[PDB]
Amino acid sequence: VSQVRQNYHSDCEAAVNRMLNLELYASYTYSSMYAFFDRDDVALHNVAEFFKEHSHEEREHAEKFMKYQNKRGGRVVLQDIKKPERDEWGNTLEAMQAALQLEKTVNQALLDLHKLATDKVDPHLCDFLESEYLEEQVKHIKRIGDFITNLKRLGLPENGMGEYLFDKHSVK
Amino acid sequence: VSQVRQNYHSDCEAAVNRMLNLELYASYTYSSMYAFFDRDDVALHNVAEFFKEHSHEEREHAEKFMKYQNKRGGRVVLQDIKKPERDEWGNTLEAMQAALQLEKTVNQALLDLHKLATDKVDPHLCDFLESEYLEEQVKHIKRIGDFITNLKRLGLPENGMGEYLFDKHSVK
Amino acid sequence: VSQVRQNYHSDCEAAVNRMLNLELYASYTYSSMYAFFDRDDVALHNVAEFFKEHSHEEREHAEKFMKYQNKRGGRVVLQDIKKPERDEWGNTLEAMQAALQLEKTVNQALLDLHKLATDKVDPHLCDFLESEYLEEQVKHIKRIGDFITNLKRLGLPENGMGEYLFDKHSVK
Amino acid sequence: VSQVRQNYHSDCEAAVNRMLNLELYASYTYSSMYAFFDRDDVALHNVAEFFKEHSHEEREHAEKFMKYQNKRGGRVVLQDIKKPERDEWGNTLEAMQAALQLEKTVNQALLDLHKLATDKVDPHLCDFLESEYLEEQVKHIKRIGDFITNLKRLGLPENGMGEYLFDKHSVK
Ligand SMILES: [Cl-]
Ligand SMILES: [Cl-]
Ligand SMILES: [Cl-]
Ligand SMILES: [Cl-]
Ligand SMILES: [Cl-]
Ligand SMILES: [Cl-]
Ligand SMILES: [Cl-]
Ligand SMILES: [Cl-]
Ligand SMILES: [Cl-]
Ligand SMILES: [Cl-]
Ligand SMILES: [Cl-]
Ligand SMILES: [Cl-]
Ligand SMILES: [Cl-]
Ligand SMILES: [Cl-]
Ligand SMILES: [Cl-]
Ligand SMILES: [Cl-]
Ligand SMILES: [Cl-]
Ligand SMILES: [Cl-]
Ligand SMILES: [Cl-]
Ligand SMILES: [Cl-]
Ligand SMILES: [Cl-]
Ligand SMILES: [Cl-]
Ligand SMILES: [Cl-]
Ligand SMILES: [Cl-]
Ligand SMILES: [Co+2]
Ligand SMILES: [Co+2]
Ligand SMILES: [Co+2]
Ligand SMILES: [Co+2]
Ligand SMILES: [Co+2]
Ligand SMILES: [Co+2]
Ligand SMILES: [Co+2]
Ligand SMILES: [Co+2]
Ligand SMILES: [Co+2]
Ligand SMILES: [Co+2]
Ligand SMILES: [Co+2]
Ligand SMILES: [Co+2]
Ligand SMILES: [Co+2]
Ligand SMILES: [Mg+2]
Ligand SMILES: [Mg+2]
Ligand SMILES: [Mg+2]
Ligand SMILES: [Mg+2]
Ligand SMILES: [Mg+2]
Ligand SMILES: [Mg+2]
Ligand SMILES: [Mg+2]
Ligand SMILES: [Mg+2]
Ligand SMILES: [Mg+2]
Ligand SMILES: [Mg+2]
Ligand SMILES: [Mg+2]
Ligand SMILES: [Mg+2]
Ligand SMILES: [Mg+2]
Ligand SMILES: [Mg+2]
Ligand SMILES: [Mg+2]
Ligand SMILES: [Mg+2]
Ligand SMILES: [Mg+2]
Ligand SMILES: [Mg+2]
Ligand SMILES: [Mg+2]
Ligand SMILES: [Mg+2]
Ligand SMILES: [Mg+2]
Repeated sequence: VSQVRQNYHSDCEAAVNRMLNLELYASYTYSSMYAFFDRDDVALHNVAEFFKEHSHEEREHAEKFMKYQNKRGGRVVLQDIKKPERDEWGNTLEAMQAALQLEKTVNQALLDLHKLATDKVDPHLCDFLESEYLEEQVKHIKRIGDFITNLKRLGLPENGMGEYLFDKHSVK
Repeated sequence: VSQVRQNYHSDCEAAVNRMLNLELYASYTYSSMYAFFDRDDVALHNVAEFFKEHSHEEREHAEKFMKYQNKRGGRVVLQDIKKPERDEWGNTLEAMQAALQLEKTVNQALLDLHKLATDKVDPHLCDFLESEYLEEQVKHIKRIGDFITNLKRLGLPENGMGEYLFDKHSVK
Repeated sequence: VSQVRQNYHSDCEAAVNRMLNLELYASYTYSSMYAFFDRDDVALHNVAEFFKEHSHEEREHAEKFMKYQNKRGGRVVLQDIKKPERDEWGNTLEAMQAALQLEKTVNQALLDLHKLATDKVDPHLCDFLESEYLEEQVKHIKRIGDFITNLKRLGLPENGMGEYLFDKHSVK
Repeated sequence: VSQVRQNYHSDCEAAVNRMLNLELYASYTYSSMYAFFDRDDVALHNVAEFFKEHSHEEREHAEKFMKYQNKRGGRVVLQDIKKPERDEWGNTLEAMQAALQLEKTVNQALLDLHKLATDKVDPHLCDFLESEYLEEQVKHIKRIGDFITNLKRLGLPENGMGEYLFDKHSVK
């Protein structure tokens, strides 16, 4: 094994690689959302830029797992980054609903990794998750849920005026 | 009696303690409103922060009565702070309507204390009320009444778009 | 359930509401202590201001739990804030002794919530407790215990000169 | 009558002159206290300077009544300023006790003037009293009462060390 490796279970190493892939997948989904809202027949630029920012954040999350893996003496193993589920995202409400579910999927995988880390008695991995990932997921989920509530209040999907207002006053 | 006490009737001392409790009660009600508007299924953050600011203001009003009591040689006597009337506040209009009534309740109690102070020939307590409390109540009542008028104009409770617009352009 | 809720047990939600109430209770107790030391027949202003600062800190702790509850998709449920145990606090030593016990009561409730969070496999709630509450309790308990030791050394309760010296050189 | 005079009763004019004299009397008493604490066989300089500052404040209070009288179209009528009650003031405790009573005497005369102003339906004089005098008396009385409490705690009159400590840590 690596000269640095200490208290790092093979199962945790593998799960970190799988989580890295999911972070990359999330990044790629958000890129798709950005591109959709930048279309000339969609044209909600503030919405598009929200999703672009999230794409960048997810890619950073992936980089941080690569660094983590190496610090522990594990080995980064990459897999294909699957294309997003959809090619088109409907409207701001549908997209935010998809984003909420994505963030919850990410969160569940982080929680599952934390449970594995617990089971393997790996406090360093627990700490990393708790300090760098779990709170940010709660914040994202809350923000996107708040947006959904507001989009519903604004009459989405039918109310175009409401959609316009959201883009111009919410997506700060 | 206290070495400092001069021209301070026992009835006024007791009424100051009761008023302190009401200020605390008002603070607590506004906290409830803050929490409600911060819910993910409510999500009117500017509204929530208006109510949080008012909660803080009411707590300051209570502190000022504690200090007043001691300055006059009275004795602070605390009672339980009753929980708010409601657990949930409906929407911005209902909440503002409740706030208006709360502010009027507070005002009436301040006015009643001023009448007692008058009857007991306590110009210092009259002055304190007039200089630190009575005008601020008039301002609050006016502001919240103006908000109500605007929420009605905006089509509350039914018009969600109107509610959104209020949160984004009024609650400065 | 709330659209945001994920891995948040009903028991933990309820326990967060109970803890919020205890934080508020602690705030209110410290306010009483402030008022007592501000009395003209007590007149230990630095002591009074220590307790006022702690009252404000506890209220902030309560606010942070309200925000936490909403972030997780729980619902803030308020109860009455019970008045403090005592109306008068004796002297600096007795008050500090009461404060120590209050801080220990708060701490025990935080520790119990952490155990519940552990049992329910809620690492986010564990982290929140560990990062925002548990260390601050240890610091408070240590500070107040150190004060007690010094008040005893200074001859409290009988030695008034010692009490004066403490107010003028310790309560920074 | 004076061309300016409006709603100013002769009784109120006379009472303002009497109050002016009392302010001057209070100033003179505090000067005596200053001189006593500056004696080489007393030598409590911070105490002395507290009393000197109060002497100056009382003289300012007197000047403000002279200006008030002229503004209303009354006529300043001066009387002798009686020498203080005592030539020597014992110690810090006795002096503070005398100061408390002086401040209460001043306050009672202000309150009596306010009652006369009320009876004569003179809101301008009421306002002047409330805005420029009555609160400052409450503050002085509270401060001096707090000092007394501390001097007693410090073992005055017998405890010289306590008296020294008060001069060096209280009279800010
Ligand atoms: Cl290993
Ligand atoms: Cl292994
Ligand atoms: Cl992108
Ligand atoms: Cl598609
Ligand atoms: Cl849709
Ligand atoms: Cl985080
Ligand atoms: Cl009285
Ligand atoms: Cl009475
Ligand atoms: Cl609040
Ligand atoms: Cl309700
Ligand atoms: Cl309604
Ligand atoms: Cl005011
Ligand atoms: Cl859940
Ligand atoms: Cl549950
Ligand atoms: Cl307080
Ligand atoms: Cl008691
Ligand atoms: Cl004791
Ligand atoms: Cl902490
Ligand atoms: Cl006239
Ligand atoms: Cl006349
Ligand atoms: Cl002088
Ligand atoms: Cl004499
Ligand atoms: Cl004496
Ligand atoms: Cl004043
Ligand atoms: Co991520
Ligand atoms: Co990067
Ligand atoms: Co842990
Ligand atoms: Co983020
Ligand atoms: Co108030
Ligand atoms: Co405050
Ligand atoms: Co205000
Ligand atoms: Co606390
Ligand atoms: Co706060
Ligand atoms: Co602290
Ligand atoms: Co004066
Ligand atoms: Co002058
Ligand atoms: Co003054
Ligand atoms: Mg090797
Ligand atoms: Mg392996
Ligand atoms: Mg495929
Ligand atoms: Mg941690
Ligand atoms: Mg953190
Ligand atoms: Mg937000
Ligand atoms: Mg007494
Ligand atoms: Mg009474
Ligand atoms: Mg009840
Ligand atoms: Mg005013
Ligand atoms: Mg206005
Ligand atoms: Mg729902
Ligand atoms: Mg439940
Ligand atoms: Mg009870
Ligand atoms: Mg920490
Ligand atoms: Mg220390
Ligand atoms: Mg003429
Ligand atoms: Mg005349
Ligand atoms: Mg004579
Ligand atoms: Mg004033
Ligand atoms: Mg003071």
